[PDB]
Amino acid sequence: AFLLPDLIEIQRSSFRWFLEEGLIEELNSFSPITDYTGKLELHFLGHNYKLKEPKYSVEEAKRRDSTYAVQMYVPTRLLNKETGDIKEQEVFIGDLPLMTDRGTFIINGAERVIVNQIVRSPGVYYKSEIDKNGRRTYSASLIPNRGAWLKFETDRNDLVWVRIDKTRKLSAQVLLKALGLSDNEIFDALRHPEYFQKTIEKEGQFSEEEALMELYRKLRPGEPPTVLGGQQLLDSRFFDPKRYDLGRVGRYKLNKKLRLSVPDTVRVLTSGDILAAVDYLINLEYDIGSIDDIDHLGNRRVRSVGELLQNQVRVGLNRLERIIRERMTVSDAEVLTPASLVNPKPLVAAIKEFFGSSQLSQFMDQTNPLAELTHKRRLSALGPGGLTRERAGFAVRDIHPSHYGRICPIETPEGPNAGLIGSLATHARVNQYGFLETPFRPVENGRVRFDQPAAYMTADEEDDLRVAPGDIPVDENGYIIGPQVPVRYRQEFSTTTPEQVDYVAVSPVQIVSVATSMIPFLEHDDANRALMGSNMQRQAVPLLKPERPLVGTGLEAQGARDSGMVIVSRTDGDVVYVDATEIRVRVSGQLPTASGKSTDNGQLTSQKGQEIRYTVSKYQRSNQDTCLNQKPLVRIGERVVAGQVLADGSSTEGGELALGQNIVVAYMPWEGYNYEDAILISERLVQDDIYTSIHIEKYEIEARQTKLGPEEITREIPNVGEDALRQLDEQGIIRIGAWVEAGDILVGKVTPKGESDQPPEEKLLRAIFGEKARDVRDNSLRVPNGEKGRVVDVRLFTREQGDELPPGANMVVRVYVAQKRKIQVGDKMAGRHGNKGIISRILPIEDMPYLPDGSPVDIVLNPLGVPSRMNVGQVFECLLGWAGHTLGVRFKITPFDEMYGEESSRRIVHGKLQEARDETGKDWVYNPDDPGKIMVYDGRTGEAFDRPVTIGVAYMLKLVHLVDDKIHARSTGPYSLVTQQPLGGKAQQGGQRFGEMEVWALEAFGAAYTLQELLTVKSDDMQGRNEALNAIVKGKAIPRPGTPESFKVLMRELQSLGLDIAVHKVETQADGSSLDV
Amino acid sequence: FERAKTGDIIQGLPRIEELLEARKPKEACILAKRGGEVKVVYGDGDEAIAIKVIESNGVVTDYPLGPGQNLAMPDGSVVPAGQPLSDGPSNPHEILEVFFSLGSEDGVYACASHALQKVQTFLVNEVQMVYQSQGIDIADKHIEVIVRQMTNKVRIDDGGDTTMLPGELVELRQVEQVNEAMAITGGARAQYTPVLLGITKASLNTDSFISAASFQETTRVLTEAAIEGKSDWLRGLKENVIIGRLIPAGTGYNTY
Amino acid sequence: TNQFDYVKIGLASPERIRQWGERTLPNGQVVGEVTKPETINYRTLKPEMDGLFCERIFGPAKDWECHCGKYKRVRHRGIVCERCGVEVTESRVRRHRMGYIKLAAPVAHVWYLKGIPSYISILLDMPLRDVEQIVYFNSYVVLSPGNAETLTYKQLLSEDQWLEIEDQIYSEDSQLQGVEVGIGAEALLRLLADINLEQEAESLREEIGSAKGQKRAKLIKRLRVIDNFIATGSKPEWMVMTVIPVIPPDLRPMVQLDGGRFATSDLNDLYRRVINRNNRLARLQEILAPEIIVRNEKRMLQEAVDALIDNGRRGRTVVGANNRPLKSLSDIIEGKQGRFRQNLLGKRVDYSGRSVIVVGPKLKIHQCGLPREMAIELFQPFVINRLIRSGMVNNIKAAKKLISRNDPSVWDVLEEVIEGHPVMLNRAPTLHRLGIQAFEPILVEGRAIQLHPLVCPAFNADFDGDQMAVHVPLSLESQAEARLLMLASNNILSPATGRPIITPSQDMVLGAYYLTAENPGATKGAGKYFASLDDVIMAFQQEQIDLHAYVYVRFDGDVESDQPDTEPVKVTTNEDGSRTVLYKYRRVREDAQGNVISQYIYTTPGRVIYNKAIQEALAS
Repeated sequence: AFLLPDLIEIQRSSFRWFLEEGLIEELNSFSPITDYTGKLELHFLGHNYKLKEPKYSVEEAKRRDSTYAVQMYVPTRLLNKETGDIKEQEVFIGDLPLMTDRGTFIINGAERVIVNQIVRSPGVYYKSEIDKNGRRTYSASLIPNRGAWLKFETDRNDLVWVRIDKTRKLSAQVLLKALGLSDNEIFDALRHPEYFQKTIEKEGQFSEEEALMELYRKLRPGEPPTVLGGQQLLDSRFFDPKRYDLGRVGRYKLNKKLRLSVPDTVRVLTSGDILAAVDYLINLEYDIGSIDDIDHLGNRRVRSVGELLQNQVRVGLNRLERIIRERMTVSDAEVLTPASLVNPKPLVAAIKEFFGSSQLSQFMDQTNPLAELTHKRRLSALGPGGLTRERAGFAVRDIHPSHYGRICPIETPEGPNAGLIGSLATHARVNQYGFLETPFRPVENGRVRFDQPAAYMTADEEDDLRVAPGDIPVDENGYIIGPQVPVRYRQEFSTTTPEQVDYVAVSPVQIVSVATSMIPFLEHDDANRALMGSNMQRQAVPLLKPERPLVGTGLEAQGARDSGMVIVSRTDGDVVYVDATEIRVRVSGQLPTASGKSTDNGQLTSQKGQEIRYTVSKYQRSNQDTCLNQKPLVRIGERVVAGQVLADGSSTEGGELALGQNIVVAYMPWEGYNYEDAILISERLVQDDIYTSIHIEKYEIEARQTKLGPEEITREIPNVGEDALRQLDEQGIIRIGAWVEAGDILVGKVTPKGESDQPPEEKLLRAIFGEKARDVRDNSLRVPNGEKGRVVDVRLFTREQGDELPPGANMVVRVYVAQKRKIQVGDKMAGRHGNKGIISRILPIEDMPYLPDGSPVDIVLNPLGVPSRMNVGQVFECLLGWAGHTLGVRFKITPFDEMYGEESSRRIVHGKLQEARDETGKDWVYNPDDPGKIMVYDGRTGEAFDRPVTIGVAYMLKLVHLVDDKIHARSTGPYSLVTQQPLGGKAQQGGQRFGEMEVWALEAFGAAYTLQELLTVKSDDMQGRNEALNAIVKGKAIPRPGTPESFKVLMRELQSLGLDIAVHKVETQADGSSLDV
Repeated sequence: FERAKTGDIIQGLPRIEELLEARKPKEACILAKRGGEVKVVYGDGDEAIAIKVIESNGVVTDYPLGPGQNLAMPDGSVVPAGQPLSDGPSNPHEILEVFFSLGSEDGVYACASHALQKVQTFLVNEVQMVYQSQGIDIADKHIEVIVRQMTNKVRIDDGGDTTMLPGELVELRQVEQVNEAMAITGGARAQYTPVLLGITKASLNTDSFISAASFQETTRVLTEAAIEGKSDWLRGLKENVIIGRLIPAGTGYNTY
Repeated sequence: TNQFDYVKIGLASPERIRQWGERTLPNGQVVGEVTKPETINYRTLKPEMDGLFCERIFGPAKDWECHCGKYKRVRHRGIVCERCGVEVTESRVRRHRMGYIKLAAPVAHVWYLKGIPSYISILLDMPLRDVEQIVYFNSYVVLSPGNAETLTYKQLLSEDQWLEIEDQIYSEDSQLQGVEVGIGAEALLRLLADINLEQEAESLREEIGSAKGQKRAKLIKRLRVIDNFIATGSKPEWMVMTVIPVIPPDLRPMVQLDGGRFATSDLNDLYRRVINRNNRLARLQEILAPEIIVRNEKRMLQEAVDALIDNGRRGRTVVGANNRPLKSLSDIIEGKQGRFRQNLLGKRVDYSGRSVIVVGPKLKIHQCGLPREMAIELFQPFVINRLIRSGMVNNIKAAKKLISRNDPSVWDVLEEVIEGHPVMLNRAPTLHRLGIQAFEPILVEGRAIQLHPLVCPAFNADFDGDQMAVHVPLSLESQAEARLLMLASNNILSPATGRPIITPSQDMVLGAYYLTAENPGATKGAGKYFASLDDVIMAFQQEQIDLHAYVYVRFDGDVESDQPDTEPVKVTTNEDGSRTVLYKYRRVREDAQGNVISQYIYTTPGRVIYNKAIQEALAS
């Protein structure tokens, strides 16, 4: 049907935008500077970022671990108001990471993306409210884009105050700021200036005192005020465009809100506005008009790099400016070149930073294509400008019914962040103001003509109208059918009739988002469960060859396609040379590359063998250590058109998404294993290499001038022999491609250890061996434990090797090690319907109940389903699958199989089965009696049972966080600094923390020594620790503990704070009072 | 149009929560005396209004208001707060002093007591009921334990005798014990109205300052205690832990 | 344990503060004080010699090494360095020394001051913005002398007025009153220190009887402090202070970081600050700068100090390179993460291991899986011990090495070390005592923890990916009581309610159900007859009857049937003992026959299983 516009452009667009202009306009707005005395102009033709060009392949920049960027010149102009003379130059000022294929950026060689967030929009708003009785004040409030605010209200007088921040101010003269005659807001309001008139105290004191003491006796107190004062005060605060952006929006709303008339770019405000407000406030004291609800998606706005950036740049400037302001100005009239008077830096920071950190330069994560998408078109509420988790609570997390269509409600982390992080509906997108125009369909006489290329309007939910939910039994040829078609309307649903209706949704699955509108039979499940679903889907590792599932929602080919994890017919051509690393159908020069000569790009390699030499890349690490690669996939000599797709990303398959596989499942209660939240598995499962994935691995290490010296990298190290000085290069590195194991050496380096501190007993033991011992710690690098796996690579980094290292390091070495992994007991692994499950036993294949045809089934989940999960949806499709599994044919589908009085999905599926018999007559393919139930024997001995069990194929999926990702142990190890208690943090020998509630399970029990000791000897009596340890090594018990540390610490503090702690004993018959350490 | 506090889901913890701290936000025009007369509805009233209550063995009329969210109706054979007269949670405190208004004849103890429990009991149930609201089971035996813990502190008054300032909310024994002393060695009788200390007031700033400190007021109680030297032998548990040595039980209960 | 009984909370008088860092030496001349705010040197890294890390007053970071040098070994211990005055005493002597700063200006302890009751004020009977003014240099006070003339006691001269107090100068009549205009805490000092107070709690208590309906709350308060002070030895003046303790350095440790960069601690930072401010100020009075600087100054100092104690308390939260509020002394021992509540009730021990979890069928209850990988480390040592016992391993490093080699013993000895040796498991923080119990560690392969269904409810576990965590007990005694009283067997039932808590819960119920249900139409082996032996069983494997199939069974015992039938029905009055009588279940022989010679039960052949299964598990 429709056309899915590109679904990430969201941020393609933005950037381009900016780029295309989004900063010129700022820029040259900031172009005009000039001496401190108007006498020496410093303006520039800010209308060209004249940017020379990126230096690196992307690839490079990865390899160089550098920030793909650009850099960027501004021609400037003829300077000075003393003798008007140019000393013209241009300048670049900074490097700009000019985006990437995935519409994101990479920097420092890593890979990141900038989320886009969502905030309220400048303009004005009113909130009224009650007392404890019903005194129903109002308020008002203003927000620039940037700059302070202006607050108003009505405090049981009906008489009012121009508060500025929260309640900073409060003046009866709410509208007597910079206006004489008074009538301008006494009669020009033609309403109720202070309910018709005047405050009580409508005193009109504002002659020479105008803009004086108002901004002093109850502002900003404590100075001999000065009518200037007050003035130069306000006018700052609202007039230097310097600091008050309304925001195009700003206007744009206003006016709209108040059909003010001020178009005018009037990027900052007026008076007439102000009052205009105030009226409105009044008018509704009298109640003529509406308070405003910010929750309404419409009056709330989302913004992306384009400006996030941009403005952040602006501040870059200002800072810069100053520097210049003087450095340019104050000094003499010659030296001042349009060159050494400007410096990047501050910009280069600001951005270098912005990216380099915000909360928005998030890392990408490329687990798998759709984890991207959905992480680009994610949008967020938090962030600087936003909220915090705390400072915003709840009803600000809910489905304001305007989200409809615009924010998949199904979609959310949790943790606290529920609600704070939504993603984007499928079809949504945004208007240059940064509200989400929502595609729809114009139904005439309550009937969509379809022809309409949708209806890209309804940026806000208040189209206000008959709007139909894109799930309508629709008469062929337009007409709706039921005279009871619902509709939202003014945020309400409402029984409607087909005639008097306007708007239909383009589809019944738009409000949802990625991983949500994809559920095979969504329509049929709990929501939340489907929540989980989605997410799981994002976490499915990718596999050697993730197969396109069987029953899928149609909607995906695209999704893949726009990952940009695949490789797409750029243009056009009929393949020729395609080895497994590129498709020289490209730089070769024949029909591929040459209808890559049909029509022949602007600058690009317009005909020849073109750098349509796409490479294609094997096994690169991911933000999750997962590997990716795109085998040629296409044949040779054949015919492709742009947008087609050439080779496949990690886990996509026919050029379409493919997240996991599909295997035959049964539902029964296998004793113990599977008993509950447990899954069985045949052995063939991973025996066929299905479900095994890759993972690979960064390992770097580096050497560094101790002020003892260097420390190095030798082949040689003391104390070696096999797994040491064996699988080791001349610099003690490894050869590419070397098995390794769990303790062997990655790279060996030593250290200038020397001595200068030793126990006589060590000197002894020399003497006896009189070994003149060596002197060099030897921090080789060893594979830790529980790793395997070939080595892919190394990446040395020293003066010559890029020298990318901390100040004073010599070599840095990366090393990369990969790893197949089969499945194995212990792996979250779940379906597309919140089917969180863990492997428990694997059965050798010849024990599972197989099938009537003996085909051994192979998972076996628990039958009783759709409980709290309410995900009955998944049987539906199992079944289905199985149909297209026996029929051996994939089938797309869509949630909400409506236009059918009955379940529809229900008589499909049967139908298919049904007929599936007879195309093979296998018969047991389908049993109307006990639908899709089957007999089953069971391998172990050879019988079915009283109750036939359903059977289906089904698409499962295996999940990143893998057992090894969470395993730990610690006999003992490194402690803390200050507080010596073992160093528990996850990577490295950590330790289980026993918080109060945990101790509340110990002292709550009976004999609690343990408690005690646990509190100490395995965490603190320092000496206690040791010598226990010992004491067991001895072979006996352990000695009595002492007092833990952290006590002693507490002493200290407290003592360090005006105390006289006398912990102390009271001994002797003379009872003796002492004190202690 | 007035409308309901109906729905499908009601009270839950926070209900608990509250009465556990025994917060005092429960409107309750319960009088401090039993009566027994007619009290048509509002009291006397019924015509447009008069929310109001008994003086049966008495003559005074009395008459306190009430809202349109809580409406009362308990006529005749009325309550010595054998019910909170005016019928919305009387607040164990109001009920306690009411069970003290009615309970002030016996031994000031037994007035206290019979009240005192009276309420307690009360309290307990209350709680159950929430549990049964969910059916969730919690041995009343426990609850007991707490709530007793919750209320065994008097608040002194005219404490010129027991020294405890007239108003020095203190424990039940010591003061009453000191009362006995003066009671047999000359002196007044510091009032002992049995009061509840809620949840948080209970614990925290109490005997051992360490505890407290750790629980809360790490720096708040700290000041003070500091002003008092208030020694803290950490005798008991929660310290032994803080501190390492073991527990009032264990060998401390064996060797002991 | 037997080192002390009770603690003595209180205050640190300037002597006691200066008594936190004297470290007087045998050269005979005292130290402990720090004359520098900076940290380790730039060239080398050694601790200056009077800065935040001066060794000679905290201690030789390099065990027995006079910062000077000359001695680099325990041999030189009691003996110190002539030249440096370093106190040669290992290095653990640090982390405990303390040192302190003589203050160039007093600072009203933040704590007593902006406190909930502002005790200072409570005792000064002077609200904030008045006594708060006095610090902060912001007003003046008359002083007892200052107001001996027209001036009224505790009248805030602020400055203009104070200057007007300088106006109407003694060059005129009167003005013979005194001075001590309270511009700074130096005077708040002798406010406090002024007052006697034995009169309070008695002469003041004169009120307390009086003013029956008066404020009351005010007074009694003001008492109880006073009283208290006098009752303790607390002179309010001690509250303001004058000399400052200082944390043994390493707790403000500061540290070389691999990459060369360093790990500064906000402690030394707040500190050092106040140092400057101090010194400098001393140099300001030394240069006799005109007040208002020096004034200003103190003001500052003041609150440097302050923040140190407690950032963000009152003035503007300090924000350093941390690009955020710093971390004052208070707050590191406060909150959710104050020392108390997390390192102290909750420390973070070793000898542990976490993992995912999985049903452990085959493995019975009171057992646990255990991966091999983790089980080692948990048990590390114990095993090595056994090595040495078996003698196979000689030294330990021997072992160590061998342990990594996973010699047969590594997977042979171990598990002899292991059984018997309970272990404790827990699913995340668990208030409930039963939340964690004792368990027998059985080895197991993959990496999960096997886990029993019956215990699942207690811990309340999914198996959707939960995780648990293990610890292991050491003393032997601590083993005992694992066994003895947490051993997950023996605790069946909720401590919150006698109810059992082990309960076969799902499907296993419905096994049993389905076992024991009552399929209708049951024909195969229905109405059959049986007599003990588990006969009927056999018949069952020979399907002589159907799992669901009513059939008589000779059993002289008691039924319970549900749906009691006790009374007869249709007794069969025929001959000997033949009333012989039915029941909706039973069928029996009394009268002449005897008492119950017949005893066939109307029960399905499943239920018999069940009954059996209990039975035998139970007695025998």
